[PDB]
Amino acid sequence: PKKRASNGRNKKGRGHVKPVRCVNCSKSIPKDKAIKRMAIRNIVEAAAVRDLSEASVYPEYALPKTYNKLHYCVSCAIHARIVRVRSREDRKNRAPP
Amino acid sequence: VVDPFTRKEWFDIKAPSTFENRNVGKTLVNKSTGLKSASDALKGRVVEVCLADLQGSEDHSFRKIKLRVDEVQGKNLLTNFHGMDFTTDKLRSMVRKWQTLIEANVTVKTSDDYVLRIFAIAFTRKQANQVKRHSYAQSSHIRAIRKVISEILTKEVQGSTLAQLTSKLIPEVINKEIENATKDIFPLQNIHVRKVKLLKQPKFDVGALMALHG
Amino acid sequence: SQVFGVARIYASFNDTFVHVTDLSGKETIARVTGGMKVKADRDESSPYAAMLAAQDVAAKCKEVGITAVHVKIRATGGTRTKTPGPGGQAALRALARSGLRIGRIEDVTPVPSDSTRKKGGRRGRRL
Amino acid sequence: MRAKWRKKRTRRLKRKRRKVRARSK
Amino acid sequence: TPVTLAKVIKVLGRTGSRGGVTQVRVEFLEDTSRTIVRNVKGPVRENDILVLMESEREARRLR
RNA sequence: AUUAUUGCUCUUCAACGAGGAAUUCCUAGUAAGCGCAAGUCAUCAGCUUGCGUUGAUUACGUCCCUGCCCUUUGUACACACC
RNA sequence: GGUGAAAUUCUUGGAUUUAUUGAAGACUAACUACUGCGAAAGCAUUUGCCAAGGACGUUUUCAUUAAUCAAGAACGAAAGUUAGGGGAUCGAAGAUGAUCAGAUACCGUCGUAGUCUUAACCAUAAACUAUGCCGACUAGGGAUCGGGUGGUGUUUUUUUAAUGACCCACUCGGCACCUUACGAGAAAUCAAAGUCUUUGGGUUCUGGGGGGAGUAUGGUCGCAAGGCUGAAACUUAAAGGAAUUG
Ligand SMILES: [Mg+2]
Ligand SMILES: [Mg+2]
Ligand SMILES: [Mg+2]
Ligand SMILES: [Mg+2]
Ligand SMILES: [Mg+2]
Ligand SMILES: [Mg+2]
Ligand SMILES: [Mg+2]
Ligand SMILES: [Mg+2]
Ligand SMILES: [Mg+2]
Ligand SMILES: [Mg+2]
Ligand SMILES: [Mg+2]
Ligand SMILES: [Mg+2]
Ligand SMILES: [Mg+2]
Ligand SMILES: [Mg+2]
Ligand SMILES: [Mg+2]
Ligand SMILES: [Mg+2]
Ligand SMILES: [Mg+2]
Ligand SMILES: [Mg+2]
Ligand SMILES: [Zn+2]
Repeated sequence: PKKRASNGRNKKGRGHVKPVRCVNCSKSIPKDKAIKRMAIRNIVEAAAVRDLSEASVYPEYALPKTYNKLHYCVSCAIHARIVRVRSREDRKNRAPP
Repeated sequence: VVDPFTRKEWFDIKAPSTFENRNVGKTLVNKSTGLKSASDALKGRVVEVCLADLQGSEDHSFRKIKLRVDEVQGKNLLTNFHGMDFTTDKLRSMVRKWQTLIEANVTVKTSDDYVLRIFAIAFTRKQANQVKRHSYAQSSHIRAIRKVISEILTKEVQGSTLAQLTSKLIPEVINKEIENATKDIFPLQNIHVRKVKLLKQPKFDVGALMALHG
Repeated sequence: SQVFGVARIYASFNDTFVHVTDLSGKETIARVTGGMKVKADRDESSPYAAMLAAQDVAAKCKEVGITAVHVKIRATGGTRTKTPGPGGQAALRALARSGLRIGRIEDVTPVPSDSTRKKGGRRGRRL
Repeated sequence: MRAKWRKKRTRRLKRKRRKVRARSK
Repeated sequence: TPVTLAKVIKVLGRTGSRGGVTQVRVEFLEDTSRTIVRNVKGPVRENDILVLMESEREARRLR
């Protein structure tokens, strides 16, 4: 029986929202019910902090990172990314990190 | 068997007047033969780069601009305006959750009869001391703000062609008179003209085209 | 200080391109994609496929004209994956390391006022 | 069998008897 | 052939799938006052002097 | 005692030049080299069970493989995934 | 290119990649959220026009005009049907390349219908909150959305103010999260699933073991595919729910 009272995800009063298409497995899932991260990530990377501003003009430069929002599909979300699978109490903690 | 580099006519680019440096980058034609000549075959091409790459200071880290090349005068070729962009890493920086967003737009003309399309953007600034984590907009506050944005955006152009609008936003005088009337409705942060694009140009007119040269 | 071009890297999955052209785009300068400097289909995109790319052009970049150049990195983007094909990183670091002069680059790949529904369909591509 | 196909089974069936009864009208 | 001596400042961890690489901070006697972290292939205790065969570099985790 | 129980002597004088894909055993008087006693035994140890002799290089780690645990989870199995 | 690895497949026709502009149809990213609205299905670019509406404000007006509803009626996602208009995109059939012992599939490819839109249909969804509607009462907490009250409150100057957003007390009406358990219950949980053997505010509807079966039949609807209504014979000891330990 009900093993969730926010149901699938977050949908009380609206009654219909639109499919966001999971980026890895290409499913359709209700925008709300998505599960979403933000891809804040410095365009260059780890080892490259040196090799950059060194063989580069300007002073230090500034460094201009890139953002993309990733919508996952459960079926996807489970597999790789943020999901784990929780016990019957921690399935409560909506809290982030 | 060819390797065209033992054949390619070679140029540098020249910018115009309402900025900083005029001399630019480098390029590749082909020998100015009879039939398939290096003059009227190309040149017209366009080139983009951020404007701190021609305003020198990094109090201008984004704002890209396409320059249309127009004229030629012996292995040199000038350019004139063809639209301004921005940068993702700032757009995306500035397009941030827990807040509203506004953008309006206008089509219009100028003294020299280029018609173009300009845009804008600004964001609900969380005003210092606001307990509430969202600083929200009231629609009726957005539409009137679109209106005002529209009030200003169509009295700023038709002022002496591109050149005068050009030099009307390089220091973003607009960005504040926007923010001027704006303080009377709500907060707001960022407040930038984002993009702008040309599409219906008049004739070459090669006498008032050469204005920004020397 | 130096003479410019446009570096522009289009790193995708199961290949990585690298090619510079003229700042007005319209005129190239040397390409070499990953899929060449290695042969094994799947192997078409790995780290080194990139450092092996920017070796047979950054040279020729430093051999026809360009001594410097700004990059415009790109993902397959679109209605597709829109997230950085690994072999662009290992290409840039391999033209920052080419001695080649770097400066001022942004994200150019396509991101749209979403539409034209993705392939594979509503149940998704499932395995 | 799956509710949907078992429903569908009994609807294809349903349609054949129409057919076999038409023959008689 | 410019070498580099390194004074194990302390024992950190064991990195790398296997688990024989040993994480460690090494100071340099030939002008101290600065720290450098490196990995190793042997069993290591505090005050093992080490041979950095390049002056400027320091890795992180091993895979 | 032939199909040759074992043993001794002379003659005969193979393959095998350190072994591919692979897989075992093990951290100190241990590894591995070495033989002896004991079992079986009329006769027959290339076997095994214990014995001592000589006596090392390498770890004193981790989870990558591998096996197995333990916690969460799902379950429509409880003769319990044969 | 594509994939876990592949292949079918494009490439003297420079494929893939780059640059300038052009066209078509769909769609509305980011801001987009335990937030808004509509009786629901449902609804996110701009401004215009059209009429619509909740809450509030209200010493304004009528005065029982009301609550719930057999029949009947308006609406109704997706698909599906008729006639055009369209037709990018994705893509039921169909064909294919791999896969397998088989593999009509899963993956890849090609692509008809379809997808949009006008006129007409159709009346189904786990159309979900699997929870009827009006009414009263029963318990704490900080949020938040619209309305309103209040201030020798803060932030904006110019000349205080007047605006505007803020801050807070309190207040109606919204979507909700929480803590509890007076109380409920088979339990999972529920502030309504509460005030129920200490059994009655009003009202509509549905169910009376599991099959047989939503079958047959009759009436009806719709072009149709189907909808509404809707049995019985025979059979049969479980089928079923929540939760406990394996
Ligand atoms: Mg369940
Ligand atoms: Mg799977
Ligand atoms: Mg007949
Ligand atoms: Mg013996
Ligand atoms: Mg034996
Ligand atoms: Mg938008
Ligand atoms: Mg009747
Ligand atoms: Mg079509
Ligand atoms: Mg088929
Ligand atoms: Mg086949
Ligand atoms: Mg088939
Ligand atoms: Mg629904
Ligand atoms: Mg539901
Ligand atoms: Mg309360
Ligand atoms: Mg209790
Ligand atoms: Mg029957
Ligand atoms: Mg259960
Ligand atoms: Mg259990
Ligand atoms: Zn998915």
